[PDB]
Amino acid sequence: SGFRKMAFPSGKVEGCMVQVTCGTTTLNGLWLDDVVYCPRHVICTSEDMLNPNYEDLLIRKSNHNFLVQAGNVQLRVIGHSMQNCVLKLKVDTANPKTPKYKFVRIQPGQTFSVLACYNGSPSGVYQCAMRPNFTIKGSFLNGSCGSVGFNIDYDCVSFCYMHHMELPTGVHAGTDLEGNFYGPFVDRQTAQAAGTDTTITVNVLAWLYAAVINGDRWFLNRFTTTLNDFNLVAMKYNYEPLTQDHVDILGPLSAQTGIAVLDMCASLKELLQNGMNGRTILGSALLEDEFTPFDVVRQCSGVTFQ
Amino acid sequence: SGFRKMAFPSGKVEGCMVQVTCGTTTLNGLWLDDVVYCPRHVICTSEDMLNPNYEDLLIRKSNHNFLVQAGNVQLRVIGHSMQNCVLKLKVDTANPKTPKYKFVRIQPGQTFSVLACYNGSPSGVYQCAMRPNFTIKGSFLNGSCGSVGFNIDYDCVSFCYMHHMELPTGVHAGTDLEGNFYGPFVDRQTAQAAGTDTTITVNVLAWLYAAVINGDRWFLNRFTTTLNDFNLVAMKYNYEPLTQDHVDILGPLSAQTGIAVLDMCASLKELLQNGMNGRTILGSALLEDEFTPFDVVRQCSGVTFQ
Ligand SMILES: *[C@@H](CC(=O)OCC)[C@H](C[C@@H]1CCNC1=O)NC(=O)[C@H](CC(C)C)NC(=O)[C@@H](NC(=O)OCc1ccccc1)[C@@H](C)OC(C)(C)C
Ligand SMILES: *[C@@H](CC(=O)OCC)[C@H](C[C@@H]1CCNC1=O)NC(=O)[C@H](CC(C)C)NC(=O)[C@@H](NC(=O)OCc1ccccc1)[C@@H](C)OC(C)(C)C
Repeated sequence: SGFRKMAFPSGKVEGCMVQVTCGTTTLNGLWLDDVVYCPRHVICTSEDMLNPNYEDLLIRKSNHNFLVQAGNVQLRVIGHSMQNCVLKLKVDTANPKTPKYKFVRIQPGQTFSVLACYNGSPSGVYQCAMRPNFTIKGSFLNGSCGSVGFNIDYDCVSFCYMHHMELPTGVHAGTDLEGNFYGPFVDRQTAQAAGTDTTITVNVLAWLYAAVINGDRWFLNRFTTTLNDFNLVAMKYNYEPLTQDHVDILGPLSAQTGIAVLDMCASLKELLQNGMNGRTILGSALLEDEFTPFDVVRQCSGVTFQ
Repeated sequence: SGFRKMAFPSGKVEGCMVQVTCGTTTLNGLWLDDVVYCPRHVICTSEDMLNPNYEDLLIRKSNHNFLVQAGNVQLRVIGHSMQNCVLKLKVDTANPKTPKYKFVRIQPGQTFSVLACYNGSPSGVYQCAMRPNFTIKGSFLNGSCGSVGFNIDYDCVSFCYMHHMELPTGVHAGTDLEGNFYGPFVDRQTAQAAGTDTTITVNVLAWLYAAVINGDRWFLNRFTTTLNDFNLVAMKYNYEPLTQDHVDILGPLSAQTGIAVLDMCASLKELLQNGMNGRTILGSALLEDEFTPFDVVRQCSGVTFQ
């Protein structure tokens, strides 16, 4: 039993991290087969921060203007190209520890593991969700750009995030591994701001089911609700609407606990209208929304503590 | 910026996990050089759960009664010995991915990363503290025994925990890597219970400093306190006493923020007496006590958001 914010084991990704240097700028790259992926702002200077023209900056570079370092060996760049906001460096050496991998672009509300890296060296791993406003509440300092987010499925690593920037509220923004930003952000230091965020309703519900599976029932009640009436309450507390698709996704958790999805919605409505009254749920004093239904099934026992 | 429960990268430990089988019982082992470490209760039967005599059970075994599996290769046991509550299996093959490592026994209030494993296969990583009552609030199911907890320092892995058992309240108990239990627990299914726990005061204070470093000051106040008067309040809220050693450990965080340790103690006292009043600190609605001062320094920027 127990329930923890659980990252995937990071070893398959640690073997892919390198250091990329252009000019005097250094950040992290992702080395897969004979290509190194990294944020294109590594070709910026201190002056090209406000409105850089990256196509113009890039045509001014040669292959030998880039330095790639894997551990304590240098990799020679033998070709380069820009793809959206990522740079791809073709290197003379295929990464021997390349895992089975995919590039995936995730939907808001999906979670992933982040391997924070500095100077090509992994420093930590934590679990993140893509917020509805397409930011992540990460932990990133200078030098962290090029750190990647990923999920792991049967030894296949699905890379879904590369880190590019921090917003004024302290949340983080970046791209898929093809260099497309999540959300409306761009990789320049012009005024940008995270939109208003909302709570990921389907994940709160999954997490309440986790709490039931682990033996805690105190927040349940005898009431039910309709999908429409729930969403009227959801809107009022800045929760995302719950769709029939979300209802169907919660199916297995409903079945293992015997609690119908809309019965758990009436529990959540009561928690929203009344608070927790000094109580905790799975050790938390607020409603957690960064566990997907898949995260709950992955970590919880398949037999509920009846 | 940001602040997350951050585990160490787990790759160096993933390379050491194997599956150990004796009879029909299977659990996880730690493969370092030519020795596999695993909990001795792998030699138990369904009948030898209440009061097993492990010396008696073990003399009845041969080397060929143990099966060690690393990935999809079998390792042959060429020798065995019991050390406290761990079994050591000498194997014919030295682990080629053995990292630089140490065995360390940690004090209560220290944190570590846990690589949860099932059948020798890593499944997740999360961050734990050794509670003052020598339990950890982990996430462990059947099959998880032999999973290990560790810290990483300059590519040296310090193993500090091996998982053995769950207590009725859902918290977890285990040993150092020499097989000595943390706390008064024993590896048999006789009635045992976690003692009353207390909050790790020095860690709460470190975490308040993290919040200051990341730009949040709302909970500070103009007051100070003496060490003695703080601890009188600490006792009242089931917090551990703060020692002069704890004061000195918080030194660097005090210096980076300009907030004297005893001034932050007067802030904590106010938070304890008044609550948060609907506010959060680093996104949390309760006072977090599973970040050591060292954890804060490791993750936070060295320059405070003034
Ligand atoms: C990765 C590379 C790096 O370290 O470069 C250092 C010079 C960083 C990761 C950041 C740094 C701190 N935490 C992080 O996650 N990314 C960057 O430095 C970004 C480079 C841009 C060219 C994309 N810049 C920022 O992250 C920047 N944000 C930003 O400018 O947003 C646009 C903006 C919003 C409001 C007002 C003006 C501009 C950060 C560094 O600036 C602050 C003030 C928002 C923190
Ligand atoms: C690891 C090996 C395993 O899976 O064996 C399965 C048969 C597990 C890890 C546990 C299982 C669930 N979550 C975990 O972390 N360890 C064990 O099964 C332990 C083997 C003993 C021989 C040490 N047993 C327990 O963990 C057991 N606790 C226990 O008996 O504590 C003593 C006790 C306390 C009060 C009353 C009676 C006995 C668990 C499985 O039992 C419960 C009821 C406390 C959950």
